Amino acid sequence: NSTAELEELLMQRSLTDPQLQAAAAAAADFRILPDATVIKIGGQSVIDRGRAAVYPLVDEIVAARKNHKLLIGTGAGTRARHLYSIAAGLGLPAGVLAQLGSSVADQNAAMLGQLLAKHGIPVVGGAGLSAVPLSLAEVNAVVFSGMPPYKLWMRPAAEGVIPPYRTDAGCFLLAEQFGCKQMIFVKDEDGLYTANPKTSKDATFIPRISVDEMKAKGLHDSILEFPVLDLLQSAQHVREVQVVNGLVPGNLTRALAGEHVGTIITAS
Amino acid sequence: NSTAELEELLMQRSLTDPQLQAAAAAAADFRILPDATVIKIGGQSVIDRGRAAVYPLVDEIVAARKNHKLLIGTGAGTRARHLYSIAAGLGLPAGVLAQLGSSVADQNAAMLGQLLAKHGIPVVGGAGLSAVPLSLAEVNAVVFSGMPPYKLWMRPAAEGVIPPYRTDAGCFLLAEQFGCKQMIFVKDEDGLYTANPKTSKDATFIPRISVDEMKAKGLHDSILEFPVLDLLQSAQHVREVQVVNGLVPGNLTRALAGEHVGTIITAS
Amino acid sequence: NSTAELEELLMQRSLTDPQLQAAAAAAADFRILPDATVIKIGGQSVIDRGRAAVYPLVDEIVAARKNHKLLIGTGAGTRARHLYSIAAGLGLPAGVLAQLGSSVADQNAAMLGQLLAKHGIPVVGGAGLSAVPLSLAEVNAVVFSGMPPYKLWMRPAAEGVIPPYRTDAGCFLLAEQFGCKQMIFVKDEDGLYTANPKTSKDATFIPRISVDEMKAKGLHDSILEFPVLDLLQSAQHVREVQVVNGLVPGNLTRALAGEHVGTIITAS
Amino acid sequence: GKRPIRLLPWLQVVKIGGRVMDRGADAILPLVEELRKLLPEHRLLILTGAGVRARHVFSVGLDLGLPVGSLAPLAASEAGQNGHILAAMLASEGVSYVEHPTVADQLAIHLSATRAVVGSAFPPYHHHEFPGSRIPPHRADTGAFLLADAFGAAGLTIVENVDGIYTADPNGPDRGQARFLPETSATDLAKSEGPLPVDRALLDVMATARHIERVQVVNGLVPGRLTAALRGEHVGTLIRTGVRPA
Amino acid sequence: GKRPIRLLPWLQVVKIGGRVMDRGADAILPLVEELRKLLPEHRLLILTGAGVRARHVFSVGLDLGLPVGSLAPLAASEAGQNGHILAAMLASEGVSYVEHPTVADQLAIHLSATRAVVGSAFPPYHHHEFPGSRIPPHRADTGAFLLADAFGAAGLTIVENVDGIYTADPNGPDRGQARFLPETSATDLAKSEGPLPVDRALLDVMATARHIERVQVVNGLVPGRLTAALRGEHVGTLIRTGVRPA
Amino acid sequence: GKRPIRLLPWLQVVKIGGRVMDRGADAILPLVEELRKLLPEHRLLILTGAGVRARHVFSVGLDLGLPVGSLAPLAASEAGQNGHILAAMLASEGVSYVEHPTVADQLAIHLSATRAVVGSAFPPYHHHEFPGSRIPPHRADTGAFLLADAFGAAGLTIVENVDGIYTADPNGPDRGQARFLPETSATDLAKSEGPLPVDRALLDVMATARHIERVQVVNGLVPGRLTAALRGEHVGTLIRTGVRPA
Ligand SMILES: Nc1ncnc2c1ncn2[C@@H]1O[C@H](COP(=O)(O)OP(=O)(O)OP(=O)(O)O)[C@@H](O)[C@H]1O
Ligand SMILES: Nc1ncnc2c1ncn2[C@@H]1O[C@H](COP(=O)(O)OP(=O)(O)OP(=O)(O)O)[C@@H](O)[C@H]1O
Ligand SMILES: Nc1ncnc2c1ncn2[C@@H]1O[C@H](COP(=O)(O)OP(=O)(O)OP(=O)(O)O)[C@@H](O)[C@H]1O
Ligand SMILES: [Mg+2]
Ligand SMILES: [Mg+2]
Ligand SMILES: [Mg+2]
Ligand SMILES: [W+6]
Ligand SMILES: [W+6]
Ligand SMILES: [W+6]
Ligand SMILES: [W+6]
Ligand SMILES: [W+6]
Ligand SMILES: [W+6]
Ligand SMILES: [W+6]
Ligand SMILES: [W+6]
Ligand SMILES: [W+6]
Ligand SMILES: [W+6]
Ligand SMILES: [W+6]
Ligand SMILES: [W+6]
Ligand SMILES: [W+6]
Ligand SMILES: [W+6]
Ligand SMILES: [W+6]
Ligand SMILES: [W+6]
Ligand SMILES: [W+6]
Ligand SMILES: [W+6]
Ligand SMILES: [W+6]
Ligand SMILES: [W+6]
Ligand SMILES: [W+6]
Ligand SMILES: [W+6]
Ligand SMILES: [W+6]
Ligand SMILES: [W+6]
Ligand SMILES: [W+6]
Ligand SMILES: [W+6]
Ligand SMILES: [W+6]
Ligand SMILES: [W+6]
Ligand SMILES: [W+6]
Ligand SMILES: [W+6]
Ligand SMILES: [W+6]
Ligand SMILES: [W+6]
Ligand SMILES: [W+6]
Ligand SMILES: [W+6]
Ligand SMILES: [W+6]
Ligand SMILES: [W+6]
Ligand SMILES: [W+6]
Ligand SMILES: [W+6]
Ligand SMILES: [W+6]
Ligand SMILES: [W+6]
Ligand SMILES: [W+6]
Ligand SMILES: [W+6]
Ligand SMILES: [W+6]
Ligand SMILES: [W+6]
Ligand SMILES: [W+6]
Ligand SMILES: [W+6]
Ligand SMILES: [W+6]
Ligand SMILES: [W+6]
Ligand SMILES: [W+6]
Ligand SMILES: [W+6]
Ligand SMILES: [W+6]
Ligand SMILES: [W+6]
Ligand SMILES: [W+6]
Ligand SMILES: [W+6]
Ligand SMILES: [W+6]
Ligand SMILES: [W+6]
Ligand SMILES: [W+6]
Ligand SMILES: [W+6]
Ligand SMILES: [W+6]
Ligand SMILES: [W+6]
Ligand SMILES: [W+6]
Ligand SMILES: [W+6]
Ligand SMILES: [W+6]
Ligand SMILES: [W+6]
Repeated sequence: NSTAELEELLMQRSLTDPQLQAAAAAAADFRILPDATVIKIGGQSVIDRGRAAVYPLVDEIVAARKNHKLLIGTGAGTRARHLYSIAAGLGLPAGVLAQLGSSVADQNAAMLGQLLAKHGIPVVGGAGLSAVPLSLAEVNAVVFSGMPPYKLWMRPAAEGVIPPYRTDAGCFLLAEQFGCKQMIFVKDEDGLYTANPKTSKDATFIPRISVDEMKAKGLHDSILEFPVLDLLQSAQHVREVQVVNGLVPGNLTRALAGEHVGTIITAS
Repeated sequence: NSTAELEELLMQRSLTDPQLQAAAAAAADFRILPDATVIKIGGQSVIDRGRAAVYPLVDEIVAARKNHKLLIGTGAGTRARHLYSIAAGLGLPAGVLAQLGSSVADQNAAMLGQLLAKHGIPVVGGAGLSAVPLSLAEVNAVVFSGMPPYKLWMRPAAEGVIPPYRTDAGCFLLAEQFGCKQMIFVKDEDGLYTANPKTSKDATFIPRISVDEMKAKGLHDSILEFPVLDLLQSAQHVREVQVVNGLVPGNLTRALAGEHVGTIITAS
Repeated sequence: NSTAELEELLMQRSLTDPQLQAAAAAAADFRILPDATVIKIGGQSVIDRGRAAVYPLVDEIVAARKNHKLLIGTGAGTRARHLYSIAAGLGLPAGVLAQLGSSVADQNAAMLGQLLAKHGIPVVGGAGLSAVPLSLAEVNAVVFSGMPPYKLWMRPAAEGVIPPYRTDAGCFLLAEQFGCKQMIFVKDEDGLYTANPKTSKDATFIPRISVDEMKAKGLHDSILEFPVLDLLQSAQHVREVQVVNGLVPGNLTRALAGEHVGTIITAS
Repeated sequence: GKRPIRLLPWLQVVKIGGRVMDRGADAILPLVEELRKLLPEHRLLILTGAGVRARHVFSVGLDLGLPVGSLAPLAASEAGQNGHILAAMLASEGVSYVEHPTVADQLAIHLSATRAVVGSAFPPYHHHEFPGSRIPPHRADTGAFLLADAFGAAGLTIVENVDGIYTADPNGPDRGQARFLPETSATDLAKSEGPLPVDRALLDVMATARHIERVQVVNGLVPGRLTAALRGEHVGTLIRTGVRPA
Repeated sequence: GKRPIRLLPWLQVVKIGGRVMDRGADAILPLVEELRKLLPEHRLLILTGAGVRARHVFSVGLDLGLPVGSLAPLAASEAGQNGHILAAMLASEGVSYVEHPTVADQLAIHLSATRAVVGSAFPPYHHHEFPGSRIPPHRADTGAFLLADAFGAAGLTIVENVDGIYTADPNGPDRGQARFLPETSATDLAKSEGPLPVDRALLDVMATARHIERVQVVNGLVPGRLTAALRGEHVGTLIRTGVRPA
Repeated sequence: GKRPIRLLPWLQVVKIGGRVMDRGADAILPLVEELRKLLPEHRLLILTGAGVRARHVFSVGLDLGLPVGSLAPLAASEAGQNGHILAAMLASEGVSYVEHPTVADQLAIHLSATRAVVGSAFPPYHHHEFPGSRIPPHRADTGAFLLADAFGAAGLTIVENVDGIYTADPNGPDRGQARFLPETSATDLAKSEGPLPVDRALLDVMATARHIERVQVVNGLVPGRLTAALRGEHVGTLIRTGVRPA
């Protein structure tokens, strides 16, 4: 499977050729930011709730960046749902809705960034990445908007025009692409339950589960919805994710310290 | 005046409704960069004078950033006056002149930035702000162009087409928006006088005065012109400003150290 | 030759006036980044060769930035040659080819940047410069794409449509403009020879030579081609350059330490 | 009155209230059909307001303590989103959304290429918004007027979810005593206290205006009002800016 | 089927394979002459693929160990370069290359200004490319289809260096047994293993498509095929997407 | 001579000296009226120079010791400002200022949308300006010529505040002995020492030119000269570039 055999296939076959695909799969695997953790701060679940939810998490981020390199992505939330309702009602396609949702995740990132600015932590947009801030002990964190950049080229869902890949997917794909060590979704429930804990006074807490098990149990608790769960199964670098309740004081700090708060969802 | 009452008004009234306005006024007040000082380096008064004025101030900035976080905005000066003369003579409106002046403040910021580059201090343009440079001890300063971004949407003055909000206003509004602790305008006179000290061999120096007193004394010494003085009276965070002579060795350093050089102009 | 005489000439003569030209030549000479070294990482000679060439140089850059401030530009290479062949065959002019080559140098910079990201070293694009990263001990280096920005305004060569000013010229001009202390071109031969060492089993190694001597010896070994050699003769700040073999372990490290590896080419 | 020249004297500027857009398809589809029919008649800059989502972002931002300069671009983004939605509906007629720098510098070429373009009505004040109120004062009515007047446009029509200006909020607590004002002046409005369907800052920029003599506020929920207003027919509230002709 | 509206129902989208461009003047000049003659007949978005230089950048990137999200924008750049080359050849007809944001937001005004524009066929997935293969899956065929279908275009024609789809690579080891497929469905293709002249991801996005019912793959090395395909004539391989009419 | 193709063979490029703009309304208004009348006759790229404000920024920059690469973008900005002023005056005719990337990549579509566009004559050399002189050598005449020739334009006319080239500065110390040159060649100019009303670098780029055979320098302070020059009438100084026809 040398460079030479791969280079020959790359020159002489379609990229769709199973032989070329197999040869490429044998390439070395460089992790771009292996010591970073990607965290998603929920839009509807956290930022839309204002100071009571956001201030403690800002304190956590500030404390945490002393020991942990963080890429902090934002969700979109209620304003995106509003935009999606208006646009879907007009018959607009998923690619148009996708651009609308990006704007809301960007507003949320701007708000979070303004609370973090005096701590040195920037909002970044091209390379979410941002190599300089991530490398400084004084900094060691950056904020980015969580929507993927697909815009008009968003893949539609099988049914309906709501973009399937939203901010959970965007943050997950960044963690995966940069080869980050950990992916933590910060929302407003303790983790995954056997049912939606807001609409059921009976759901059972699940500390750990695989994507296959979630599908087999026919789980509909969409604390993380399926498109990101399918991405997780295909991932090269990030093979599990953790979902934690950002509303609980210190939960983020504890998850970064290796405590098994919330739900760990594994690819297999 | 809870979140709930404010949120109800926000949903159900026009933003012009006096009740909503009053409820919003009771919101918490976060300062984004409370430990920074905004300084304006004069265009006509300093940068247009070249090395003799600019080099000592560069040395001051470099020394000062050891103890003080600085946002350094630039004035526009003679080239903007030239552009304004040509454009006003053509009958162009204030919104067109406003874009012209921005270019000159940007040239000045580029020149100042090039003198500061080897000291680590960047020129910044989006978030003047710039969270990373401001947070590093090695850096602790940034340079930005002082013109406000209003462009074609510049509010005209009551008479004439010269944009009323120029680089003093732009720097002041940045200090105000970021909740900075101090605003220092660095020009070419020791401060405010009872008359223009260039066209009167008799003016009396004023160490401290309020905007109301300047208006009541019918002050025409426009070391700071009225549009920025009116902004000062409306400001939430920066309620006084200091005007100092950048041509005097160490004056900036001394003002940053709390020395009462120049003129302090208070909102009330 | 005072400010005053220069300012008078600047106002009253064409910029082409020999008197104004002479007065401007007497201006002070500020070096923007005098303690930086500009290095060009070869496109065809290094990056196109993949891991075996690039990984050791990444290790060198990481080690070196501990003691040396570096601006690291990238070459373009085989993909640009391909683009130039297609476009030249269509009768496109040098200005169109110039934009094509820029894209390839940018791809190479992106690849190199991704290998350097975890070390804090960014890819930069406007001010190659980048004042903040260059000033931090944790950073002290940046990567930039080596093509000059001339695009459609590229000066054509005397014959043919291949842009004459490519990534060696772009990196050289950055070193010259910023007043850098050293310019090192990192390619795939030990330096300059009396003949092309790939097509001659007899070439003699030249440790040091002037541009005039290269022309007088009628040197065709275009490890550095003539357009950059002519720029070197006109340069104010960088009056010699060093060409080293990046394929030799540690050669870059040694050149940065003042070792006379490779070939030093002087302006005079 | 030695006033500045008109840059685009043939331009009609139409501001569409964000609360009209917030009504969704039921309001937007008839409005799009009316705009379609207007394209051959006028050269239009259509500028959208922000509406309810800006209220939500204000509620969150104010709860986080953010200053007025932080809230301004956050509301502006909502007006942009509405402009993108509207332009999508008119794409097949050749209409696209254009961003602020394009509106500021390249509108003439864009209106040469096509009959209408859509943009945001909010002005790019952003972190340089003026202090005083915790609510950004230079909003969509104000931005649309600033542009219309800077360009020396043939008109600015403000398309709202109400017939025009009343003596009180006709959807408010004092709805019972709200009387319709067919005509008013900016100066008369500026000296009344109470809510309006237009920004208070619009009255201030009307005072320094150089060209636009009247702005009509009309109900875009009634088909045909925007058409009539663009022909100068009196179908909502006329606001006299106090500019007089040269 | 309650499907989304068509944004640009009158648009014809033409994807030009990067390996066609890689043939240089011998292929490109006849193609440019054919495109010139098409400008008065259709409103065209011409989108270019990447071709061999993307293979080279993949060879280097994979040798450096870079992940699929790193490789995606690097291949996209090559498609952009091809678009710049093609647009240069059509500049005298008023055609320019437009970047992704312009294609996404401002295509309608650009196609009002001029008869065709050129852009990149690769979609802006970039570092958010999906994981699984070390080769970016959402390439030029896929991006062009996503756009064509999102716009509700009148068609998408894929212009290749082969007659259409065969049962094996007609330039490959099994070239001898390659039989031409005049017509196929995306679902039939998706359940075959083996190379295709189109991205596999194109079949996946065809499955969720809302408007485009058929895509024809034609040989752009044969003058007149692109013209015929744009009139609906069957001159290469028709791929049925599985969309049915409303 | 196997030369590159002409990209925009129908384009007329007009460079307006920054010192013409510096004369203000008295010069600019007649020039705008002449340009207005030219719009239906030609497809124009109008490029503005920098003029006196660039001298001022050079005086400050040189006093601060800044290198030639620092001074280049600072002078370019002044040419941009002049372009914005000129385009504003022509906005009602559909003319806008376009930035360098747009001129480089999208001029064809912009000239499809409208009859003329304005841009900066300075080339984007900026910090990569060549060393040697402390004054940026690639200025507005040079940039306008580079573009005109790269495009293979039908012409480049340089509009100055003097009749053309004299044997000495006709506004200078040796004004008395300045004789008018109705016609000259770039090579004859390049081997003379002394000031010119055009950049010396223009002569160098004329030497490597592929298409433009002559450039006329004319007095834009005399109404009708620009019109005549664009029809090929000899009304100022013709400079032969040394390009010969194929
Ligand atoms: N005096 C008044 N006359 C008419 N309407 C009033 C008055 N005072 C308050 N309003 C309210 O103003 C509402 C319009 O709300 P508002 O002007 O904020 O929306 P909009 O213009 O659509 O939003 P945006 O400014 O974001 O475009 C009307 O529906 C009405 O309830
Ligand atoms: N089943 C098949 N039928 C037809 N061609 C095939 C098939 N399988 C592989 N190919 C190969 O696909 C080639 C086209 O290569 P490919 O599709 O990568 O190029 P392209 O479409 O021009 O590139 P890009 O996707 O960058 O635009 C054909 O020349 C052929 O050799
Ligand atoms: N040999 C010459 N013939 C004619 N004019 C000359 C000559 N030498 C110097 N000049 C001067 O050149 C002046 C034109 O100045 P210059 O060319 O710098 O201005 P511009 O072209 O308007 O500026 P820019 O290059 O910024 O557009 C003329 O007014 C004249 O005084
Ligand atoms: Mg309103
Ligand atoms: Mg193909
Ligand atoms: Mg001249
Ligand atoms: W975004
Ligand atoms: W912001
Ligand atoms: W932001
Ligand atoms: W950044
Ligand atoms: W940045
Ligand atoms: W990015
Ligand atoms: W991204
Ligand atoms: W990135
Ligand atoms: W990036
Ligand atoms: W990214
Ligand atoms: W960055
Ligand atoms: W950075
Ligand atoms: W940063
Ligand atoms: W985002
Ligand atoms: W600016
Ligand atoms: W600059
Ligand atoms: W700059
Ligand atoms: W920055
Ligand atoms: W930056
Ligand atoms: W900003
Ligand atoms: W700003
Ligand atoms: W900012
Ligand atoms: W910003
Ligand atoms: W700012
Ligand atoms: W930044
Ligand atoms: W930063
Ligand atoms: W930084
Ligand atoms: W920075
Ligand atoms: W500025
Ligand atoms: W580039
Ligand atoms: W990249
Ligand atoms: W990059
Ligand atoms: W940067
Ligand atoms: W950046
Ligand atoms: W730059
Ligand atoms: W550069
Ligand atoms: W730079
Ligand atoms: W720069
Ligand atoms: W640079
Ligand atoms: W930067
Ligand atoms: W920086
Ligand atoms: W940086
Ligand atoms: W580059
Ligand atoms: W906006
Ligand atoms: W927007
Ligand atoms: W915008
Ligand atoms: W914008
Ligand atoms: W904006
Ligand atoms: W902002
Ligand atoms: W701002
Ligand atoms: W691209
Ligand atoms: W591109
Ligand atoms: W692109
Ligand atoms: W792009
Ligand atoms: W791109
Ligand atoms: W990217
Ligand atoms: W990306
Ligand atoms: W410019
Ligand atoms: W400019
Ligand atoms: W420009
Ligand atoms: W530009
Ligand atoms: W520029
Ligand atoms: W630059
Ligand atoms: W540059």
